[PDB]
Amino acid sequence: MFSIIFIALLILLITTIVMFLASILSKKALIDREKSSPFECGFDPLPFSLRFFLITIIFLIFDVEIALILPMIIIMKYSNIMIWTITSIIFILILLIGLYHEWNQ
Amino acid sequence: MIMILYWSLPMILFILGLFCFVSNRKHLLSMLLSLEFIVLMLFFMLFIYLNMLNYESYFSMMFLTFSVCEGALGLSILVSMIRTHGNDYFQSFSI
Amino acid sequence: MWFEILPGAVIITTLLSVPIYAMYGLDKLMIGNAFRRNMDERFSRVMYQRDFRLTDNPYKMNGLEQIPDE
Amino acid sequence: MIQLMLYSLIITTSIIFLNMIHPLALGLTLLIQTIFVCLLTGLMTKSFWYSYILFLIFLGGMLVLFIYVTSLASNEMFNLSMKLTLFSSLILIFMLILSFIMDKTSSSLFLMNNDMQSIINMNSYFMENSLSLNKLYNFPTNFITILLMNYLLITLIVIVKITKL
Amino acid sequence: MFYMEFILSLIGSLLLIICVLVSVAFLTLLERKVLGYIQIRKGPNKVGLMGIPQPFCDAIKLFTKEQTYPLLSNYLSYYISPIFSLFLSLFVWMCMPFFVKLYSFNLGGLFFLCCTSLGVYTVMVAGWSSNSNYALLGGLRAVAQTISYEVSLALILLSFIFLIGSYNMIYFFFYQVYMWFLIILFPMALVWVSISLAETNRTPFDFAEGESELVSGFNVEYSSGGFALIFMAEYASILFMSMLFCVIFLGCDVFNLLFYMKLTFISFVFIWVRGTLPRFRYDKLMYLAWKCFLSFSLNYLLFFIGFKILLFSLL
Amino acid sequence: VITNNTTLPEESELNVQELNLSSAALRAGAFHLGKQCEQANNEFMLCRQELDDPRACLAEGKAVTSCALDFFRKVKKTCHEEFTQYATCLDKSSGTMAFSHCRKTQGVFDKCIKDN
Amino acid sequence: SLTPFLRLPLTDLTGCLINHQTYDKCGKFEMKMMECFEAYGLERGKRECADLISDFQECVGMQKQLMRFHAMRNERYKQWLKGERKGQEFFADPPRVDAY
Amino acid sequence: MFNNSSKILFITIMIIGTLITVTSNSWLGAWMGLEINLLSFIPLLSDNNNLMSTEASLKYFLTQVLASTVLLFSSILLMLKNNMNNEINESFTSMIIMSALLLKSGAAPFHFWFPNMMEGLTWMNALMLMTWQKIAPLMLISYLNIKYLLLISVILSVIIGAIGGLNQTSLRKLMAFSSINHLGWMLSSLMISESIWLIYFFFYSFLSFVLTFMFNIFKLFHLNQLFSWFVNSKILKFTLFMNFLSLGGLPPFLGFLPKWLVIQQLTLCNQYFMLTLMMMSTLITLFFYLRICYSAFMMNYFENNWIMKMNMNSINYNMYMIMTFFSIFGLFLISLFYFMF
Amino acid sequence: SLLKRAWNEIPDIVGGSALALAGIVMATIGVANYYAKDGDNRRYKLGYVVYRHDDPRALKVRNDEDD
Ligand SMILES: CCCCCCCCCCCCCCCCCC(=O)OC[C@H](COP(=O)([O-])OCC[N+](C)(C)C)OC(=O)CCCCCCCCCCCCCCCCC
Repeated sequence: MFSIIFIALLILLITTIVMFLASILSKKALIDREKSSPFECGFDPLPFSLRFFLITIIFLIFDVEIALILPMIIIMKYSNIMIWTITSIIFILILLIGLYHEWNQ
Repeated sequence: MIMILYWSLPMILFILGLFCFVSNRKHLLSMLLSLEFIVLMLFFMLFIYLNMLNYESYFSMMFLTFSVCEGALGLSILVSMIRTHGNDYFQSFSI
Repeated sequence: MWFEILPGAVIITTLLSVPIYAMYGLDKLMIGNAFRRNMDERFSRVMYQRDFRLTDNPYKMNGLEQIPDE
Repeated sequence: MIQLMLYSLIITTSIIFLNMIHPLALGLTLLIQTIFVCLLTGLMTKSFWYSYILFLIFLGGMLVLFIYVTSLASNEMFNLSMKLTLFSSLILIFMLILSFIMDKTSSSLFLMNNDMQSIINMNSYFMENSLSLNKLYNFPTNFITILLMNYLLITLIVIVKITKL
Repeated sequence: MFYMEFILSLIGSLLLIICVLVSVAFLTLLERKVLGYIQIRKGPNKVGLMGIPQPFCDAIKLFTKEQTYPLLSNYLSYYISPIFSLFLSLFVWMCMPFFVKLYSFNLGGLFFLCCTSLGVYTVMVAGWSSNSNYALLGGLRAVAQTISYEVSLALILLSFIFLIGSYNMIYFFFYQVYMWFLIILFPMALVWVSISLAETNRTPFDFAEGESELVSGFNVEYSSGGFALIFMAEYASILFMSMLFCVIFLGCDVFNLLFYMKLTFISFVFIWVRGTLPRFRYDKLMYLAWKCFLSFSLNYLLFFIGFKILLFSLL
Repeated sequence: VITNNTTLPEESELNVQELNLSSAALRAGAFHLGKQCEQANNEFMLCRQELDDPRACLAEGKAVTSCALDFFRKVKKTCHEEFTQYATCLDKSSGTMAFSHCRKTQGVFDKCIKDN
Repeated sequence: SLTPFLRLPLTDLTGCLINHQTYDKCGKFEMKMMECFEAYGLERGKRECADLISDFQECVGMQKQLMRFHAMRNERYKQWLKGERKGQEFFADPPRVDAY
Repeated sequence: MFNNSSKILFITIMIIGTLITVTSNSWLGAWMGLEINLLSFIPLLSDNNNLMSTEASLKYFLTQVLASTVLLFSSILLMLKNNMNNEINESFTSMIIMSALLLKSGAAPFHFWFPNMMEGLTWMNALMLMTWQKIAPLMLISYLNIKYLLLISVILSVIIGAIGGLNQTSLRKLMAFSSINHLGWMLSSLMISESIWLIYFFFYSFLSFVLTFMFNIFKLFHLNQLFSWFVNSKILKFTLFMNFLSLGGLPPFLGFLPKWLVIQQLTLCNQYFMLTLMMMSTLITLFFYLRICYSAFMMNYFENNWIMKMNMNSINYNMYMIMTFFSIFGLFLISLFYFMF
Repeated sequence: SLLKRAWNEIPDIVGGSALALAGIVMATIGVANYYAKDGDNRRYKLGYVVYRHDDPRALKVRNDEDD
C-alpha cells in the first residue's frame, strides 16, 4: 500500500506539473468583463430537488446493503453451509420483495 | 503512558470536532459535517479497540451502517425545512 | 478505402502491449528471473522473506551446492 | 514513518476543518480526511477490507449527499487564502521533521498486521479476509446483519416519510 | 526488503501511464476515424501523413489557447476537477491483471469500485465550480446516472466474483483456461456493456454530457488544457472499460497479443455503439438503472448463489 | 514473559546445522520429501499443536531438520542436475511457484527418482 | 461483561457480538474469568476473582508489557543523552527477520 | 397519532430498539439499540400540519446524536482501559458514560433541550417522550456505581424542575418540567434499588398516560384553555382534575404510593438529607399542579357561552375513565400488590 | 391471464424470476447433497492437521481416492 501512495502522489504531481506548464503555455490575452461571464446560450442570465435527493438516498441504502453482500464469497468455503444459504437466500429475497413492493407502491 | 502515546490523537480530534459541533460561530451544515468528522474519529478509535482482538473486526460495518443512517437522517431532517423555512435556513447561527 | 482504420488501431495494439513485454525483458535484465514473486498468500511472503534472509538477492537460487558434504 | 505522515496530514486537515466556514469546503475537507482515515485504519489491520468498506460506504456512498446539499447551499466560490495554505504547509513540514527526529519504533502502533504475527500462527495462512468476516455469516450473529438489512429498508421508509416527497 | 521490486514497480507503473496516455491519443484518432466510417464519410486525413498526427494537432492547439475562467475573481476550484479526473483515470489502471508482478492487488474489484465512486466526485466538482446553470444541470445529471448504475455495477461485478471465488483479478485467468465467460454470461455481457457506457459518458447514456439537450454538461466552461485533461481522462476510462470487458468475459490472456487485439476490438465496439444508438431519457434511465438491471442483478446473483452451492457439494 | 525463572535452552543446544535451501529448492522435490519424512513431521507438529511450547520437542524439531537434510543429501548424491533444472523451471515458470506451469521436467525428476 | 436488566429473547443476538472466544491469543484466559463470573456473580466477582481479571486485561490490554518496553527504550535514550552510550553500539544486535 | 399504519410500524420498531438497548450485555449493543430507537423516533415527533415539530425533531436529533457519540466514545475508552464491560474501581470514563446518559435522559444540568422541544409538540408524542424514551437511558444508568454524579443530578433535578415550572403557563412545558422533577425521584431510587425504580417509573408512567389523555382528547395546551373547557357537569370536571393531586403525591389517591416507597427505602438506606432536599422541593410541583386545579376546584366559573356540547373520542376516553378511577381509588390495591418486597 | 401480461410487459423480470427459482431449487438440492454425505468432514483440510489415535476425530477420517 506504501507503493500505492508513492505512485498516486507521483500521478498527482505529474498532472499538476503538466497543468502548470499548460497554464504557462496558454496564450495570455487581456481579461474582459464578458469573457469571464458564465455561459448561458446567447443572452446572459437552481432550487433544491427532492427527487434527486431520494435518488441519492436510495443509492446510499443500496450501497450499504451491497457492503454486506460483498463478504460472503470468501465465507462460503469457511462457514456452515445451511446458515450461509439461509442468510443469502433470505437477504436477496427480502431485497427483491422490498424492490417489488416499492415498485407497486 | 499508554494513553498519552497510543490513541491520544483520536481523543484530541474528537474534542476538536465536538467543539466545532457546538460552537456558535458555525451553522447547521457545519454541525452536520463536524458530526461526520467525529463519526470518522469514532471509527478510528473503535478500530484501534477492535484490533486488539484478532477476528472481531466485523463490527466495523455495523457502527458504519448505524452512523451512516444517522447522517442520512440528519440531512433529510435539515432539507425538510427547505419548503417551510426557505433556502436561507442553512445560514442560521442559532436554533 | 476501409483499411485506413488499421493505421489508427494496430498502433493501439502495439503501445498497450508495451508495459508487460518490456517488463518481460526488464525483469530478465536486473533480476534475472522474468517473474516477480507473488505476494498474495501469506506463505509466499514468508518464503520470500526466507529467501531474502538467506541471500541478499531473493531471486538468487540456493541449490544443492549449498549443502555441505557429510 | 508513513503512519506518522498520516497523523500529520489528519492533524493539518482537522485544524483547517476547524478554521474554514464555507460548507462545500468543509465537505471537501471531509472527503480528503476520509482517505487518510481509511489508510491509517489500514495500517493496524491484517488486510484492507474494512478500509475499502469504509471508503465505499462513507466517501463514495454517503458524503455525495453532503457534497450535493452543500453545493446547492452556497452560491459563492471559495476565497482561497495563501496565509492558511502557508500555515498548513509550515505546520506540516514541522510535523514531518518532528517525525524525522523521533524514534519510530516507540511511536509505532502495538496492533498486529498480517506479517507482524507469529510464523507458527496457523490461522494467518488460510485465506485473506476470511476469519474476520466469518462471524457475519454464522450462528448466532447472522441475526444482526439480517436486522441491519431490515434496518436499512426501514431507514429508507423513514426517510421517504420525513422528507414528505 | 529488496529494492529492485520498488524500482521495477515504479518503472512499470510509469511505462503503463505513458503507454495509456499515448493509447488515449490514438484512441481519439481511432474514434474520429472509424466513427466517420460508421457513416459514409471519411475519418481524419490531410494532417501530417494520412491523419496520424491529428491528436498531436489537438494537443498543440489545446495547450496554447487562452485558459478562460467562469468567473474572474476566484477560480482555483475550477482547476481541481481535471487534475483529479486524470489522476483517477491514470490511477485506476494499477488494478490491471499483470502476470509479471507490478502490484499484488488481492482486492481489485473494490479498488475499481472506489475509483468509479470518485468519478461522481470529480464530475460534481466539475459541475459546481463552472458557475453556470447548464453546468450544474449536467453535473447533477451525471452524478445521477453514475450513482444509479454504481449500485448495478457493484451487483454485476459481485455476481462475477462468485464465479472465481475471490477478489483477485488474476483468478479470472485460471477459470478461463478452457473457455471464455462470453459463452456463459452473454446477457451479463449486454448488461455490462450497458453498465460501461453509463459510468463513462458515451452516446447511449449521453443526457449527462451531450450536445443536444445541453450544449455540454460539465465541459461547457472547460477549455484550453482543462478540456484536454478531461477528454484524456474520459478516453482512459473508455480504455479501462475495454480492458475490464476483455478480462472478465474474454479470457484474460494478458501476455498474448490476441488480448490486446480484443481490447482494440472492444474499443471498436465502444465507438460502434457511439455512432448507432440514440440517447435515453432521465425517467427511462431511472427505470433502467433501478428496476430492470437491479432485478436482473439480484435474480442472477441468486442463480450463482445456487450454482456455487451446487458445485460445492459435487466438488 | 521471559524472566530469570524461565529455563531457556543454551545456545550450544540450538547450534544445529539447518536446511538452508531456497524456495524453489523446497517447493520442487517436496512431494518426495513429505513421503520420506512423514514419521517426524507429524510427531513434531503434534508436539507443537498439543503442548504449544517452543521449548518442548526440540529434539523432534532437530529430527525433522536432520531428516530433511538426509533426504536432500540423498537427492544430491544421485539426481542433482535434474532437480536443479526442475527448481530452475519452477522459479522461472511464474510468479508463484506453481507446479502446473511446467510438467516437462517434473516427469524427468520422478523418472530419476523411480530409476534410482 | 455487563449483566442486562431484562433477559428477553432480544439479548440472544447482541450477546455473542464481541468476545475473545473466537480464536484469540488468550480467550482461554477470558473463559477462566467468565466462568468465575458465573460462580460469584458480577459483584462478588469484582472482589473474590481479582487475580483472573488482571491476567486477561494484561494479555489483551497489553499494559505492563508496553510500559516495560517504553521503560527499556526511554532508559536507552537517556543513556544516549547522558553520554554513557554512543556511536555504532547505540543499538544492539538486531533479530532475524523470521525470528518472531 | 394513528393516522397511518407506518406510525404503528415506527412504534413497534422503537419498542424493539428500546428492548435491544435494555437487554444488551455489552456497551456497544446498547448503542446499537439506541440508534434503532433514534431512527424510529425521528418520524414520530414530525408532522406536516405543525411547523414547530420539524425544528423540534432537529433539536432531538442534535441532542441525541451528541449524547450517543459521547456514549460511544467513552464506552470504547472504557474498553481500551479495561477490556471487560465492567470496571473494578470507578473512574472518569464512567463519569463521561453517565453524563452522556444524563444528556439522553434529561437531568437538570443537561435538561435545557427538554421543555424547549416540548413547547411545539402534540400530546401523544409527548406521551412517548416522557415515558418510553426515558426507558433506554435510565436502564443503563443502573449499571454504574458512582454516587456524586447521581447526587448532583437528583438535587439539581428537584430544585430546577420544580422552580422552572412556575413561570410556564403552557401545559406542555409545565408537564416537561414536572417530568424533570419526577425524573430526579427515579434517579434517587436508582442509587438504592433497581426494583423501587421500576415501581416509581411504572406508576409515574401510569399517571403520565392518564394525565396526558386529558389534554389529548380535549386538545388543551394552555392554562387559560382549562378555564374555557366545557364539561356538562362541573362535578365531573372536579373529579377528573384529581389526577393532579394524585400525581403530586397526596395520601388518599394513588401516586402517594411510589413516592412513599421511595421514602421508605431511602430512610432504610440511611439517606435523610437528600430526601429532605427532594421533599422541600416537591411542594412547588404541587403548587403548579394546584394552579391547574384553579380551573376545577371552584364549582362555578365565568365560562364562554358559545360552546355548549362536550366533544370527545369514544375509545380513548373509555380507556381514560378506567385509569382515572385507579389514579384516585388505587390505594385499595396495596393488599394485592407483592412487588414491593 | 396474469402470466401473459407479465410476459408481455416485463419479460426480463419473468426470465430473471425463473432463473432465481431455478437457483433456489438447485441451492436446496446442493444443501441436501452436501448434508446427505459427511459434508461437515471435508477431505482436504487446511494447515497441518494431525490427530492421535486416541482422539475420536481420528476414526472419522476419509480414506477415499483422490478425485
Ligand atoms: C461481437 C458482437 C457483435 C454484436 C453486438 C455489438 C455490440 C456489443 C453489445 C452491445 C449491447 C447494447 C448496449 C446498449 C444497450 C442499450 C439498450 C438498453 O439498455 O435496453 C434496455 C432494455 C429496457 O427494457 P425494455 O425494453 O423492457 O424497456 C423499454 C420498454 N418499456 C419502458 C415500455 C417497458 O432492456 C433490458 O433492460 C433487458 C434486460 C437485460 C437483458 C436481459 C436479461 C434477462 C435475463 C437472462 C435471460 C433469462 C432467461 C430467458 C429464457 C427463459 C425464460 C422463461
